[PDB]
Amino acid sequence: PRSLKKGPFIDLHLLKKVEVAVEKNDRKPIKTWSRRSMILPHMVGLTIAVHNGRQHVPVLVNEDMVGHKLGEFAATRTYRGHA
Amino acid sequence: AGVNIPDNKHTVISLTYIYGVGRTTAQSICAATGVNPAAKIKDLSDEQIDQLRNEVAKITTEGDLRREINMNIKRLMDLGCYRGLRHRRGLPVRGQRTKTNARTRKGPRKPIRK
Amino acid sequence: QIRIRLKAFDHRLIDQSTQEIVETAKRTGAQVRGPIPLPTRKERFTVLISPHVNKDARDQYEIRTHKRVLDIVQPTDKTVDALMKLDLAAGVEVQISLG
Amino acid sequence: AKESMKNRELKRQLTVAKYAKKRAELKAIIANPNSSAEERWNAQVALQKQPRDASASRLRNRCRLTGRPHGFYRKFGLSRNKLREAAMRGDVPGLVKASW
Amino acid sequence: TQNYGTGRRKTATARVFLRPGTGKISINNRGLDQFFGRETARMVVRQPLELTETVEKFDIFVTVVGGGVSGQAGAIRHGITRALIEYDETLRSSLRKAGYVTRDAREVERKKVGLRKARKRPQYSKR
Amino acid sequence: PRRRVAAKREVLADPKYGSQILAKFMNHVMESGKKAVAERIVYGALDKVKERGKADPLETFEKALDAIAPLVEVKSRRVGGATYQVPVEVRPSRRNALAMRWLVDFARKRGEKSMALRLAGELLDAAEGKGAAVKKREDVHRMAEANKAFSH
RNA sequence: GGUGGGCACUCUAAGGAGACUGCCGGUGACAAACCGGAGGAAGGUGGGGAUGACGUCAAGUCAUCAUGGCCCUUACGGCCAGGGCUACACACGUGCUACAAUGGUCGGUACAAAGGGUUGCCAAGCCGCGAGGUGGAGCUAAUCCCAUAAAACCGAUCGUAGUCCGGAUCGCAGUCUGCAACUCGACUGCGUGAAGUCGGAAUCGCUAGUAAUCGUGAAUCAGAAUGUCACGGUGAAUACGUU
Ligand SMILES: [Mg+2]
Ligand SMILES: [Mg+2]
Ligand SMILES: [Mg+2]
Ligand SMILES: [Mg+2]
Ligand SMILES: [Mg+2]
Ligand SMILES: [Mg+2]
Ligand SMILES: [Mg+2]
Ligand SMILES: [Mg+2]
Ligand SMILES: [Mg+2]
Repeated sequence: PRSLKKGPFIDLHLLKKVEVAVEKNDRKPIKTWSRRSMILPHMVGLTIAVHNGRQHVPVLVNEDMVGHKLGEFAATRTYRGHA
Repeated sequence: AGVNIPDNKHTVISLTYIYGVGRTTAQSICAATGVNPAAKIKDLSDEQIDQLRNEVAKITTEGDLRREINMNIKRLMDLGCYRGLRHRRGLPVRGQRTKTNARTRKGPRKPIRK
Repeated sequence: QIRIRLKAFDHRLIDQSTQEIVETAKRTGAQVRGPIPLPTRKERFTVLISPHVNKDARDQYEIRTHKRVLDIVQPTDKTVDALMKLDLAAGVEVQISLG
Repeated sequence: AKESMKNRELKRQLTVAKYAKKRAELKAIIANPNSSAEERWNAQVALQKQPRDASASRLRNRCRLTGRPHGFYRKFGLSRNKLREAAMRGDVPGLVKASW
Repeated sequence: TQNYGTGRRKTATARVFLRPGTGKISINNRGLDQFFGRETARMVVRQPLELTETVEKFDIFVTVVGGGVSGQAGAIRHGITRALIEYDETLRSSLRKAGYVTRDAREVERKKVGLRKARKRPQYSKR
Repeated sequence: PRRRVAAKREVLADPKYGSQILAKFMNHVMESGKKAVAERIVYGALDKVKERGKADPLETFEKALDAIAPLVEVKSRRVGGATYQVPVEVRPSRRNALAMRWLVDFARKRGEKSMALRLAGELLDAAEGKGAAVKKREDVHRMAEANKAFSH
């Protein structure tokens, strides 16, 4: 895990796109390519479509998984099954 | 006697058994309520066994440990997280090899078709 | 009382330079104590020789650095300072201290 | 070892060398304990907005003659195999085959 | 007075001084027993001295550097043998027959390319 | 080999007892280059033998060795059509090594506290011949006797 | 060796002597040469390394490089962000750790070689269980740092029990570099604690400082070695012989 000298980590464009989304409530999913972003507790309730590699998978965030990275919930390997 | 602690052994050696205390925190408990580590637990007066019970009950052991581990694991599968998703398959979650040599988390060989 | 250090890749040239500086310093009357061979520095390299997969075919190469130390007593004439082109020619490095 | 690969890694070299101090300043700000979150967050934003292709971790040193990434000896500037040619020709000073 | 000797064995070196005295036997400014702890070093060291029945007549002061405990013991043995034969130059044949003057020459063989140790090799599956 | 040029380096490094056979037993019992451990194990077994038997352990060890040294052994031979075993007498030198190897191998697997009393028990057993090593030596001998039809 | 000092010794590195069947006995076609002995530190090309003949396998490499052709020109040429090469019902090769008492822990204690360091090493004190943090000395290095070798010895304990063995897996919280450790790094603290009782057919390495076993360093490199290359400590057994 990241050293505690830097708690959060969000790309600046993502911040300025979601810091707008706090004054006005959740109204539209945010299309995101940054998988390294750390979700802060004060954006709970929004829908974020994270880039899988082909399409953007949308996810909803609540307080339970605040301590996790964005792309952690978006897998990239299919594995439909050997048989 | 805790939860059926063994006798005829050194205090800390038997104190490793309470399922939540190893050897370091076991020695910490032994030195907190000062008793001889080299003394056999059989020759231990009951006037300190109650203090050892207090020390054990301070943090956790057996049942509470089961509860906490299982609740922690349960909030992983439901969340849709990658760690829980792999934890739902028997595959290792830290990121070891899977092309081969993932045996401790797949049990027997279970050969193809037979 | 000055101290002189000599570095070279090849021992023959450093020996020639040490003899030259000893002769120049002694011939003017200034006293000189004998040279000190400092331990050499050997660096080794193991390199693959095939353009493609042959792991056991390898070459070993070595670079050797030789160091010599000199010191003088009773400094009266300093001509070797102006004889730098004489002292060093192509591959010997000379350092001087406590002039 | 294309021409484009050499040109575009020269790009990394140029960009990294051109700043060469602002990274040190921002890392001094961050690493210093008594800096306060007020003077740490602005440094974080400064580091983030600065172009990504100006970092030491973004540089891969290649042969100065062909640009082969693997088989590099930083004692020289040469690749795995041109070292052998130069040594055999006798261009590398002080280098001989060793047995010991 | 005194006599000097040098002994080397397996990258270990030892300087020995043999003087008139009662055999104080100091190893690196320490007693012989206090240096070698529960091993065969003591008697193999004293072997040349006990063979010439002159254990105490010669005080021995040595310094040993490099190698290991067995190598140091061998170096001391060779050095004191040299020091003795620098005093009694009629027992040369005695220590030839004893085999104490000939220096050991075996040294740690180097590692080679394609091998793990000096001579060990990988398994070489035939397929 | 094919030359018969290999030398025979002589090792005799008994520290205090000054015994030759003891030295070869040391070399046999030593494992992974641990000479000191072998010294302590063998000397503990020897001291147990002393504190048990009033006889000096030197001769007890010697008579145990001489009661486990075989005289003939069976060796396979490729006749070119059958699997045959022929009895051959032991070389005078080889029997000592055979006895040492058998003794140490059988002593390694007692299951009691340590090899001190393990080797002590084996030396006492083979002093008069109630040990498993002597039994297996007799079994080898009876192989050789039951295959005497070849002999040669 | 802290200082004066010494050129005694070790040590460092340059130049040199020494081993050439040289001498003796025996054999041998009184040849070549063979078997012992003296002296000798070393005796029979002393030990190790580099050195690979004419050619073979249309062996490998067009992806290190060069190069005769053939191929694309809005792309089979370029730029950027994410993902993969680290996937997983299985099989194979090469290693590491084990299955313990020739050992696991605890306390104090002894001896090596080799090497790297000024876009570097990075000490002292102090703060943290720890990984680590402030701090800045000294060093362009036989001077300062990396950095305290381990196995070994002694004393206490464990008593053969899947165990004071073994450590995978897993849960929680950390530390370091890097813009960024989810896919996908290495280490740290607590806890759980698995398979594993020496392994079939078959199969591998090794002739003396060798096998076995214990530790140390370098390269690549912001970080990432159970791999590669290199250095020492302890230290064996066996060779009747050529079917
Ligand atoms: Mg090109
Ligand atoms: Mg890189
Ligand atoms: Mg060497
Ligand atoms: Mg080794
Ligand atoms: Mg095979
Ligand atoms: Mg072909
Ligand atoms: Mg091909
Ligand atoms: Mg791959
Ligand atoms: Mg051979």
